Amino acid sequence: RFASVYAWNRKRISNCVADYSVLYNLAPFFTFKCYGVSPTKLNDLCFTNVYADSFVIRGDEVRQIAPGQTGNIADYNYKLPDDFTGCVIAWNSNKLDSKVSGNYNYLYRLFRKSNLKPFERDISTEIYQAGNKPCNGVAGFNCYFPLRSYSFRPTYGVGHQPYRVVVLSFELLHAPATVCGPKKSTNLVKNKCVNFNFNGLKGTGVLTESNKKFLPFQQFGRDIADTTDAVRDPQTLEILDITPC
Amino acid sequence: KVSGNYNYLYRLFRKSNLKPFERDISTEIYQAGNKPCNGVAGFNCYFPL
Amino acid sequence: VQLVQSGAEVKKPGSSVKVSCKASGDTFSSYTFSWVRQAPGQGLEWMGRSIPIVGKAIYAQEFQGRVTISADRSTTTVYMELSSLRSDDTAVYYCARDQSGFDFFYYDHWGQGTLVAV
Amino acid sequence: VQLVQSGAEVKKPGSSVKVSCKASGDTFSSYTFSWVRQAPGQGLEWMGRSIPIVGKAIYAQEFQGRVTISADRSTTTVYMELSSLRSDDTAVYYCARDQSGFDFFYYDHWGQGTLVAV
Amino acid sequence: QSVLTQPPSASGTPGQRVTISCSGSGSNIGSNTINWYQQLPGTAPKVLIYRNNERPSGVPDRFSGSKSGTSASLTISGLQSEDEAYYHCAAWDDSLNGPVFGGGTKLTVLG
Amino acid sequence: QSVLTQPPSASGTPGQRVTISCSGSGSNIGSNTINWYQQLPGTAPKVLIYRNNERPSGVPDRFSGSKSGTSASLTISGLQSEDEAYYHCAAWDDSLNGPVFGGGTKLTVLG
Amino acid sequence: QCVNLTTRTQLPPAYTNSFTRGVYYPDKVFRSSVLHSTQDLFLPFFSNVTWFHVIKRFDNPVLPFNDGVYFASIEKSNIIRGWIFGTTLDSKTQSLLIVNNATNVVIKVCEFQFCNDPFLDHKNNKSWMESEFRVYSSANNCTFEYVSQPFLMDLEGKQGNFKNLREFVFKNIDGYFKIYSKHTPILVREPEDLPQGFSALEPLVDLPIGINITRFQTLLA
Ligand SMILES: *[C@@H]1O[C@H](CO)[C@@H](O[C@@H]2O[C@H](CO)[C@@H](O)[C@H](O)[C@H]2NC(C)=O)[C@H](O)[C@H]1NC(C)=O
Ligand SMILES: *[C@@H]1O[C@H](CO)[C@@H](O)[C@H](O)[C@H]1NC(C)=O
Ligand SMILES: *[C@@H]1O[C@H](CO)[C@@H](O)[C@H](O)[C@H]1NC(C)=O
Ligand SMILES: *[C@@H]1O[C@H](CO)[C@@H](O)[C@H](O)[C@H]1NC(C)=O
Ligand SMILES: *[C@@H]1O[C@H](CO)[C@@H](O)[C@H](O)[C@H]1NC(C)=O
Repeated sequence: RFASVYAWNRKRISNCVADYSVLYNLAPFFTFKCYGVSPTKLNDLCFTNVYADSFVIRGDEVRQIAPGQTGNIADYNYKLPDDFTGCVIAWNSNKLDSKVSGNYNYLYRLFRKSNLKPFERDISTEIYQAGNKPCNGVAGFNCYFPLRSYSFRPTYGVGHQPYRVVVLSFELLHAPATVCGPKKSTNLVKNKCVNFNFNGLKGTGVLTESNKKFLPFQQFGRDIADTTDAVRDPQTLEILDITPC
Repeated sequence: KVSGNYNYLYRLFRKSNLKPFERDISTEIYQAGNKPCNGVAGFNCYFPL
Repeated sequence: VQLVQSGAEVKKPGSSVKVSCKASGDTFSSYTFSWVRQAPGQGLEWMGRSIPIVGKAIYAQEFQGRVTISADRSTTTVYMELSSLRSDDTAVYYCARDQSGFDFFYYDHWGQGTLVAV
Repeated sequence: VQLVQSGAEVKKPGSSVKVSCKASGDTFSSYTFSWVRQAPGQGLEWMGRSIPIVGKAIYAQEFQGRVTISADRSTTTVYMELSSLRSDDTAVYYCARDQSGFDFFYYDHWGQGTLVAV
Repeated sequence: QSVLTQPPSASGTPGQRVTISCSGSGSNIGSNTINWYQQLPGTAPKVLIYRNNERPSGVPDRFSGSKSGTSASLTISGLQSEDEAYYHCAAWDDSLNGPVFGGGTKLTVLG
Repeated sequence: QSVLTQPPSASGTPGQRVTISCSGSGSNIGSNTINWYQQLPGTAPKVLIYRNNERPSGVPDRFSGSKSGTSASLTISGLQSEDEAYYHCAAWDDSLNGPVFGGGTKLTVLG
Repeated sequence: QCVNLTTRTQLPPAYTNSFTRGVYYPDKVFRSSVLHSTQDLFLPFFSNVTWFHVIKRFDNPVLPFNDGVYFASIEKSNIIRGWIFGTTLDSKTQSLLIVNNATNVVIKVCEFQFCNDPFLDHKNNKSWMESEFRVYSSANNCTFEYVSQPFLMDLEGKQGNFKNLREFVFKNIDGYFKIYSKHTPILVREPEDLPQGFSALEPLVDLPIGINITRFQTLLA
């Protein structure tokens, strides 16, 4: 179950490596267009903070999710900044979210005093007074409930099905990175002149078994000439021995 | 113009970088997903323009 | 789920009947108590459902809005007033759970019921 | 610039309509047809605007879907498919060349039209 | 009065498989699911079967159900004396836009 | 239904000058020029006045149009036999991000 | 929950001559049989260090923080639990939380409204027990969360034979809080002053906390 559109939740993504393969693998993911960054290169970047907003919207309201879009849901329930960085993913959930009888779960704003700024939070659902005279107590004349329940029935046509949407908003390396893309996988080669790039430590030479001992903390060995000569393989704790060709 | 020009295009997806002064042009679909695709734009492969 | 219901009531035509169905063991703000009436020695007859929030309620074609329902999330009670009464209104009124998945439609667990004789 | 649309089409409501207009003696890649709805003896109404390259298109603000675009440059033809037909769909499709400026916007000419009865 | 029609009484010996039939309309039974509910005399009606294939309460395995077009069948096997109860068939219809219930079958068990 | 409010019908004898007024909004008429289209009955629509100051293909200079605020008026001085036509207003709209159209006004030739 | 204990007894601070302690591994680098000159933050040899003894004692003074500190505690009961690197402790400025009660080492910077003087000391009179886990009241906007394995602790509180000596050095450079640690449960003598000899300080962990720190408090049981 995802949070309501008016009750969108902001999930923290940090201190982890985000693999977008499964994000890029699931078939029903159709509306996947990204603006700030290329969608195919999220798996090799470092981001200090990422936000997740999961909710379900109707098909006739998908167009209002793009940044700077103005409409009904985009003005009274949830709005995106004009300089939004990231993108969103929309996929069908008619079989799952919509009951056989049809769910009436999601409530969206109808009447609001003024438009809402992007990423603002509002939870109060006080009734809206239509007329000049304020209305208090119960709903009635000159005051109607500003919330309407979504009707997602199996007999509804295309565009009226529950389409789950997750919003991915993040910065672009503006702080100590907490979310980084997975690093490329290559196999170790021993006793061969290679252009090794251990954790970014570029170099060239042949690597053999090293009888030198590293403490569990120590990572790189240095010689009198003040250059690297031994590296610890991330996959295998065995210590290599860098020497030029 | 008032109606909104769209004649100018620019690539987004490519196999790799290109050397300076590359003067060749393709409308071929770009395969980004592991599974190969052919014909028109589909899943895991989208138009690079 | 326990569906506490009001006692049996007898009321003349046009007097109107107020039936209360109580909630226990669960918050009432996101759950609905759909209402159906069964004629004694006869099948169930659908009446409708009410949502505690917003206040929108679905009724049946026969009622044409003659019945009203009030449901407040704090009181955790569904109140049904028939308004119009007749000999056919003599029935046992049963309130039922609505399965799960925000728990709105279908009838999952009926209440003890209240017999109204007109 | 001559645009040749399909003939009179009669379709059952809730069905799908396939209608195409052809490009003749012109650069179809540098020409676009923005389809316009036209009720007989009534005001025009824009449906959509597309481009042959890439295939990007924009549809009516009122309808998120309803009508799907397709364009074939080899046959220099534009195809429009309408779904969930209703009685209000009894009207004509007029296409439209797009003035100047590589012909991606504005209206200059129209195809003979395609009358559809639903 | 009910859109769905049920027999007025069903009788059978204990331990015998008894079938309860319900007839409606294509837009009522033939379009979506049918549901069988068992009400004990004087108690709250309890959902015996739902979605035409499974049981909501984990009711015993002897209470099976099937839906063929506008017809609904509820087959009960290993009949017991406590099974004598009201059986009701209900379905959602778009013509009335909601649930509608049947006339009820009074399953009775003899000696 | 049309955002641009055109009269539904109009009349005019040959030789006289008649105006047809279409009104919209400031985002589509006050912020954009209006385009006047003519359409002989039974035939494809053409373009009569565009950019409010020019004719697309040497169209009779007797035709004219004016725009002020959120209103536009087509004035033609030279009514003639085949001037019976439907006349439409078209303008881009940022709120709808699309070409909003008028309801169409029929100019007839009186006897 | 905390209590305004007050009734604080205080003694004048002591001073000791730090002979040699306070040398760590300068970086993530291994070298063998060489002499290396490094310009970094250190503790000068034969320096002056402040000595605090807590018995009938309620002494948790706020310590002026400045670009890395050296903290060496000799004990057996493991009264010293952790530290809080918070400038206001009023739940408007994000505050550090360095606590390892039994096995969870919770690290978080968040708006914390702590008590008058957060003590975990008071629970069930003389009998020792963990207490006052509710040092703060609310945590509204917490950015960083971290958990790790516990250090070498001591169960409950044991008086006498302070074999344990835990020596740490803290620094915060380029938004990275680095802690360099050593744990020697080897003090065969009465406590008195600091011992003599060398001790390598292996770095323990580094976290990208980022926030500036100017003062803090030492959390003890
Ligand atoms: C000559 O240059 C052209 C472009 O300047 C090359 O065409 C590209 O070939 C690659 C590899 O097949 C494609 O991925 C590109 O899409 C092509 N560009 C265009 C615009 O189609 C061509 O391969 C080069 N030929 C040689 C022999 O190097
Ligand atoms: C102690 O009392 C002061 C003054 O009332 C108050 O500000 C503070 O929060 C109290 N602290 C505790 C631990 O109750
Ligand atoms: C600093 O250390 C010297 C060394 O004995 C000592 O005499 C002096 O009192 C110390 N100063 C302070 C302020 O502790
Ligand atoms: C540490 O957390 C674990 C898991 O919640 C818990 O079992 C353990 O008791 C905690 N340590 C404490 C509270 O001493
Ligand atoms: C020990 O602490 C508990 C919890 O605060 C309290 O209920 C109990 O009375 C205390 N007992 C003693 C011995 O003080």
